[PDB]
Amino acid sequence: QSPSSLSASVGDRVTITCRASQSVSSAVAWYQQKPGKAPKLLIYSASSLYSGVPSRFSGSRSGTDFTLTISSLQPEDFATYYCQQGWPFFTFGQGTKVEIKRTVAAPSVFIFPPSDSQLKSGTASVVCLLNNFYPREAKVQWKVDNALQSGNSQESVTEQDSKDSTYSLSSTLTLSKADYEKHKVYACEVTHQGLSSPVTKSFNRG
Amino acid sequence: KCQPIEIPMCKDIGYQMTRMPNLMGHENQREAAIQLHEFAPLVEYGCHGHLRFFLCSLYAPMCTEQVSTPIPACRVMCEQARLKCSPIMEQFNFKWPDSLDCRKLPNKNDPNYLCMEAP
Amino acid sequence: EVQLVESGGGLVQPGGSLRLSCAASGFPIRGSSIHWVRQAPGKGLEWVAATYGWPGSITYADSVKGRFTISADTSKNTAYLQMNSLRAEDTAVYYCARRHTYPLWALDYWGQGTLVTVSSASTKGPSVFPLAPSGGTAALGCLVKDYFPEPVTVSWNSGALTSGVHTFPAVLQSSGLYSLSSVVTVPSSSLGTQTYICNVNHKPSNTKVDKKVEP
Repeated sequence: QSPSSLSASVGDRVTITCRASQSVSSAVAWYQQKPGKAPKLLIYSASSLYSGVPSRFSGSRSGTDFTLTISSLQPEDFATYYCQQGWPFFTFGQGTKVEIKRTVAAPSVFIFPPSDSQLKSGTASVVCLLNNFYPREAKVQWKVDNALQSGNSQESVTEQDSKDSTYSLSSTLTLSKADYEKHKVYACEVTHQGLSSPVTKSFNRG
Repeated sequence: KCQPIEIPMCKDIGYQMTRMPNLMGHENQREAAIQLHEFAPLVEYGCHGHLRFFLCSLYAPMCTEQVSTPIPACRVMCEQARLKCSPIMEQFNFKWPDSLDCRKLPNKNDPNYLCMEAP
Repeated sequence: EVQLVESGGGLVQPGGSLRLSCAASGFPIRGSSIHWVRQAPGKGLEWVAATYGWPGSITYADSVKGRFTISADTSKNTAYLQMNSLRAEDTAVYYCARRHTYPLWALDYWGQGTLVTVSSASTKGPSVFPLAPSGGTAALGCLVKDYFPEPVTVSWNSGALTSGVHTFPAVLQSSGLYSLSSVVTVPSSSLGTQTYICNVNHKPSNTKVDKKVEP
């Protein structure tokens, strides 16, 4: 399915488990994948370090379990990790995405009314931007004239930034031009651990 | 004369040289390696830890020049390899070819043929 | 030395067919083990099909068995994955990879992947709208709305603006069309002086748009 998440700091010791059955061989490989790149081989035959892989990586099998251990987690190590079975299954396990622990940071919140270009096209899109926050968990809630919305908006989150370890989120509320001109107040309400109270960015149509 | 082992799956196997033809009929090591690749899934599955050495004993038999016969692994080694690897082959069903039938290999301390054991 | 390059990706409607190409250089395809591994967006790796080298031993995953078929042609030194009766679930980036045998038994070399999109949507150009500026810092961006299929690329000031840029992952709407945002934070003191243009490129529909973002 979707990859499991694990939050860790530099220098932490991490052991990832790949549960199988004891009817599987030890020809298990471990791969590391970063966003937008192909996986890279780390460990083969459950325990053998591939060439050019740092010594802090380690593999072992114990019964039905194969494990990957990173003895001292380094900044280049934050990525997603997959185990693969040998012949004849060749099946990959669920990936484990290791993300970096950081101090709490509140988002900067911005709202963007529809352009006049788009309104002549017949639709209206309002965009709420949440910039450079931590942790990832944020709630962006649209209110149109104080009516909470659902089913007419979509969210997107960037990967953890390589320099400040924060996340950014964009939310787009989209209405017909007809419906858009039926209402006055457009607001996104942001609730986040770094915010002492929910923050509302708003504008009035016109 | 002998030749250095060139079959990739028989490198670091315990001995340094081999002679063609092997015990499978192949007349060079290239053609030997290609037909050895049929058993590569079983080497990788590890149903017996000595299967690679046993297979290399036939596909790349040891050569030293003094000994005038290609030397295979002992009967003792093959039986355990076909016993412990039979369950998984039963699943896929392709059974140990009579090319590899264990009763052709000499017993250890057999009156007419010499054998090897694994490091 | 070893290198694999994928081709043949693109858009297909449900029930349609596609054939991917895996061009090998640095090693012979014949007698070699090639695996196909796909990744649906935001999901994990899924092994799909594999050869162990010889014509036999061709294996498939249950999710694709019956529908996908492996081939090769040694003259071109490329392997093939014929995909038939495609469903939207098969939407993924498709990797081909060489499985080093003894002593690795691992996929040591992968291609960069090729994107396969199975959908009833049709190729459509994006509309690019400005997100107009209005913390000592101003935010602005471009809304790239209702295109299909992936991907699009966004740059700022023809690549001269990179600091503070967030291009967000595309979202797939209930319509079946894609939409994304690209934003950048700049000093508010530079708003009436500095020009900000987002450059949008949608290769599947031959769409190039440069949009100026002004207050």
